[PDB]
Amino acid sequence: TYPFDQNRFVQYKATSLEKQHKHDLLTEPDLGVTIDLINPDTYRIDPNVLLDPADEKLLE
Amino acid sequence: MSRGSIEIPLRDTDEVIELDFDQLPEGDEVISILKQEHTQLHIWIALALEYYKQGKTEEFVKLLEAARIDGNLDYRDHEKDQMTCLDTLAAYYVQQARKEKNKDNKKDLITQATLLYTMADKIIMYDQNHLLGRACFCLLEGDKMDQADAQFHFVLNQSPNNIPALLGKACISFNKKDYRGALAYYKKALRTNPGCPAEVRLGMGHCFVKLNKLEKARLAFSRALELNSKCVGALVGLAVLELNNKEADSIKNGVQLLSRAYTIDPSNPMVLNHLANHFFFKKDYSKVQHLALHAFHNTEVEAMQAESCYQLARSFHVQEDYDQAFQYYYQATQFASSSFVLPFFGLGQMYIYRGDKENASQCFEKVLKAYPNNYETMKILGSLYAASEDQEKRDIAKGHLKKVTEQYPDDVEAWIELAQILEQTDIQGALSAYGTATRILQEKVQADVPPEILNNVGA
Repeated sequence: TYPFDQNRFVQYKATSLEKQHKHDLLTEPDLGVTIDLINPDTYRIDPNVLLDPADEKLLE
Repeated sequence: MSRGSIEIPLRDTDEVIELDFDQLPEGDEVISILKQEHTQLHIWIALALEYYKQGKTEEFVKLLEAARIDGNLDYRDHEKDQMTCLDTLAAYYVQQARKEKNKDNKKDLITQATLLYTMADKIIMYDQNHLLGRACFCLLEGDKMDQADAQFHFVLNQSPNNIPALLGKACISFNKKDYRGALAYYKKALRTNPGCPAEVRLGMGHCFVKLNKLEKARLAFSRALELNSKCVGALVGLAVLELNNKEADSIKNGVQLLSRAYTIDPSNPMVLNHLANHFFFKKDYSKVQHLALHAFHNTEVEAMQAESCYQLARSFHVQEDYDQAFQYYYQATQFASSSFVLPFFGLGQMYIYRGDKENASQCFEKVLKAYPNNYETMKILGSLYAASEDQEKRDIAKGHLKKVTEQYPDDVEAWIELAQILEQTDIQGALSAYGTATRILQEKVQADVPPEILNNVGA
């Protein structure tokens, strides 16, 4: 029986799995999107505020 | 120009005291004035809301609590203002409960909000703002998502362009994984009101990420930070997007984004977990442990706790504290999601240290089932099964080691282990395997041939 070091798989080695794993975007149950129910002006629709091109790209 | 003023009518007289919103006096005096003059409740609420916009939350809290006792109700629709007072105070306590670190204070805040909502039920049980408050409150408890869905649906049936109801539906749809519905609700909200909060783009960003729409996700998080520079959630989103690029410049960007998030909120679990991972690569295990332990205590999300446990276990693993590493890997496997198999690899290694090759094999099989044809997992599982008495396991080991040697022909150990398995059924295969190992040792490792290999070749 070849005398393999018993600890060869116990010692920490940086695996390909660890290097290649892509992080998932985890969030708290409310997803960090606070729905404001205190200030009534927060969702008040001002007809003079035009949509910015940066928001338009998200809506396209 | 000044932000505005509010009129306080003096009792039984035509005289009025004008309070400037830019020079509002101390709340205890305002409460005393409003109480002595028996001022109507809408004024108490309006003042509290102005204090709130200015960040003067202590005066806002004092005013609404005092208003419940001394706010004069001798006017039309005072009941709607009572509802507004109770729902605003309950919603604020819910927001605090979301921000509160002490579980006892959090439970007390939740109890107070519940009591306030139960009191409001006796005034106007089906008010739209009341229903929005209760639906948003159900999300903190988590088990009442179906009730929140029904309540948001009722509000949308009366006002289908209601931004809070659309955001509520979007959040529930996202938790139920209906990312297209969630994105559609967020898009409708932003299309209806261009002046929406920055957080509306954050939700869109999360939907784009889950829909693999990385460009729109990056734009959404950047736009959220452009509108609200304190948006930690957007910094985390961008950091995750940059870290996932695997490029050196993106990795650096991710670390910079995380550092900015840490300077804004040093208690955020996502920021702490990614910073722990970064310091791990920098070998600063003291920071890894400090950050991961604090992160573990700062969240109730099992998937985040599992990642914190994995960071902890990996730090103890490098420190050779195989028992604590085992405990944290084990806990991580208990908390781990169906996609997070990294804890099983570490646990498998600790089972090897403990000699429990059967559970180690099960751990590595779980990893291999998630990541098929992975070199390290096939090598370890092959090695573990090679020593097994079951002939099928020996055949499995033979298959895995064949794949390992085909992918990495320079791994001497994989060739030796394969040779030891082949000795039983294919003498020529075993000879070829030992010959290859011998050749690699002599030509590439330039080391003398071990006597065991020479003996086995002789046999």
